[PDB]
Amino acid sequence: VPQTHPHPDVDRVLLDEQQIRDRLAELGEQIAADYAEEPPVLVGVLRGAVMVMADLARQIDLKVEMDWMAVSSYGSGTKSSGVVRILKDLSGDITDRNVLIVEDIIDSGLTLKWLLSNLRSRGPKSVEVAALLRKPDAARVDIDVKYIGFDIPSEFVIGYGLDYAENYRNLPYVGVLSRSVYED
Amino acid sequence: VPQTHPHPDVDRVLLDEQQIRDRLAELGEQIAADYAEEPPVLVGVLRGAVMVMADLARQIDLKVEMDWMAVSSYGSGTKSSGVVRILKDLSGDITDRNVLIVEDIIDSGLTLKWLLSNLRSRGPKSVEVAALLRKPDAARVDIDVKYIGFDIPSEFVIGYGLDYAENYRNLPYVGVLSRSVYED
Amino acid sequence: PHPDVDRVLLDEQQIRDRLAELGEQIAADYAEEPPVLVGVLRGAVMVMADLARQIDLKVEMDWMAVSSYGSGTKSSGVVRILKDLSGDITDRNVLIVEDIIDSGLTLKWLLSNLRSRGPKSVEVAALLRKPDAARVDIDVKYIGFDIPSEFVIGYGLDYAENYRNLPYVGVLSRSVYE
Amino acid sequence: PHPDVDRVLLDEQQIRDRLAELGEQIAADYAEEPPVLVGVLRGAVMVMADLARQIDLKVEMDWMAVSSYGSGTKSSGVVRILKDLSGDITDRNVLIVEDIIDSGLTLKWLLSNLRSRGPKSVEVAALLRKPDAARVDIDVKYIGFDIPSEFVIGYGLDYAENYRNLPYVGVLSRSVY
Ligand SMILES: [Mg+2]
Ligand SMILES: [Mg+2]
Ligand SMILES: [Mg+2]
Ligand SMILES: [Mg+2]
Ligand SMILES: [Mg+2]
Ligand SMILES: [Mg+2]
Repeated sequence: VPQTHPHPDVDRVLLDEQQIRDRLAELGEQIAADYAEEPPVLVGVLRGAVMVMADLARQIDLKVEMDWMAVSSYGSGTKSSGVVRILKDLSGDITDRNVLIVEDIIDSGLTLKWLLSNLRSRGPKSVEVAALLRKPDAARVDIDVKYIGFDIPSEFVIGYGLDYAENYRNLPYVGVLSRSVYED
Repeated sequence: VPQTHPHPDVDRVLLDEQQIRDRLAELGEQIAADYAEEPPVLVGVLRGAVMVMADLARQIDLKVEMDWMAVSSYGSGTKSSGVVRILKDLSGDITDRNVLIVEDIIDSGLTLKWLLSNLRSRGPKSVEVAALLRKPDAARVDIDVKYIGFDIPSEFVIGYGLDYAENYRNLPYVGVLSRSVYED
Repeated sequence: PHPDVDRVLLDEQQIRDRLAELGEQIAADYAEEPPVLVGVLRGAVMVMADLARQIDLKVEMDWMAVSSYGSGTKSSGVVRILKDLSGDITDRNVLIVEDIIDSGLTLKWLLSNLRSRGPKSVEVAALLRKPDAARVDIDVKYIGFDIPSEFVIGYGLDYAENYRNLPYVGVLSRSVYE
Repeated sequence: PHPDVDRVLLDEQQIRDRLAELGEQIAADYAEEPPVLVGVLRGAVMVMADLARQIDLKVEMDWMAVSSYGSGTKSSGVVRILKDLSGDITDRNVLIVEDIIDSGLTLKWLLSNLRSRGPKSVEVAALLRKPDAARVDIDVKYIGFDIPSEFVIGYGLDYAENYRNLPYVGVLSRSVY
């Protein structure tokens, strides 16, 4: 890319590939010790959870299982109660299992709270959450998140499975999507 | 069919076509009066609910909507908590809506109780139930069913959308499946 | 007279009489090997529930649910499957039971989809056929009624989720969209 | 050494090196028009997460979830779609990203199913290819590794839902089998 081209020199990287890897290595170990007697079913909500789940799972030295959900919005209902449409439910019964929801981000949205309560209605022994990223407004929802990768500022973030209009999920880092007019 | 052929002359009919139609007409009228101000979203769980839903809807003189779910078993989990796998969820937000689940049968299974609690977690104004049939072992499970077609004995029933190994759903009546050896 | 209905196109008794004829014809055509009735939600509900009961065979019934893929659906008929058939149709006779056929390409695509799943045969029974259905090259074996090019409601067919519970087929009144 | 694993077939570094080369080749081949990467759950998870990050283009990612239709799946490859693609692929380049290819007919049916949805093209990238994959006539443009006919686990691949989180591809030990 020529140096005369007017565009930002570096798109603003919030968490780089090595930082993510180091932190998931630590979380993996802590999770492996906490679940030593009874490995969890890792549950991920598509599509945001793809990278964190593939990576974190490989840092957990237990016989974990992996299962997925796909969800869509019910419009104004999703905003007010966190209810989502289940496009793809869990494949497996979680009755009497330890379940670990693995999230890309938590914030002031109510969908994680509603999903937690949904999975707790299915008889599991326990349901906990591991989230890569937490924003400041996550404090406004009353939920206990046992494992947190990083606190981040309130920015629109992309990469590491997070998109903007379906793009940028394949970035190996977490970046801030540019909002301002670039000037040379 | 020749008279020398060794086969029963009549299948044991529990509720005939006219009895179902007369009773659904009465349920329809009662439902229309109760929901005059705010018509319900009729919810049916496939495939059992097809005939009762098509028919009851047409006996309700209000602007109802209709929506559907499809579900499958999670094995032992379904027997112990009623939890089922959602294969197709509601298409519509039921936030602040009146919802009427229209059932083919109620019994000692926990799935209706779990489904009622699942829909109540999505912010509806109210969720009630209309069921065509109710067996004696439904008394075990504490749920309030506002509209009941018929209390029936404990028999394996078929017809009127109810199957045995996928068969007999298109009988216009509700019959008792025979398992005995026919003798001439 | 319903105020959202311009006029009744097909009354409850006409539908019932016609489905009784279709049912008998279908029962004769499939006497050796009953079909799997397939319906696409939600428009097929009434016709399927009523027709199935007029077919004196041991039919099975299965359902799909679909969403649009936007511009792709218009150009090829492809749809997004939100609920697939629950049962294998390999070596089965399948009878798609439709509410309406017209110039839309989703039926044609669906047919080609089901024929890619190994069935012995796939045929169509449609309650209603509009004039513009002639523009798509598909053979529909059973047809309830030819109707004119009107937006139709009732008997499971909706406008903006309403009127599916009318026991007849009506023409939607322009006062509901003007 | 893991006790359920008889031996390691492909180690973590080998998989990483190979996906780095595939990523580069893919990025050159699609430079003008990035692909929608399509993965079928759950086996494609690791290969898709990793390969996507080695492709320096603005790719998209979409997923499917499938079940068997029993005897029909064996004879034609047809599967029951539990979750379909979320996105229209009309006039798009598509790249199905697979965990294994072999004599099973499901990839062939899926390829033909996607080609019925109007895409500009559909190609396949597969991490692993077994010997019996020669028996199905499909053109697979990108192949990570040829492997022998073994039941393989790890790197997203399971046995009875276990071992998906191994960071290498192993051969399952017959003591578990
Ligand atoms: Mg510069
Ligand atoms: Mg998420
Ligand atoms: Mg039921
Ligand atoms: Mg239709
Ligand atoms: Mg419509
Ligand atoms: Mg695969």
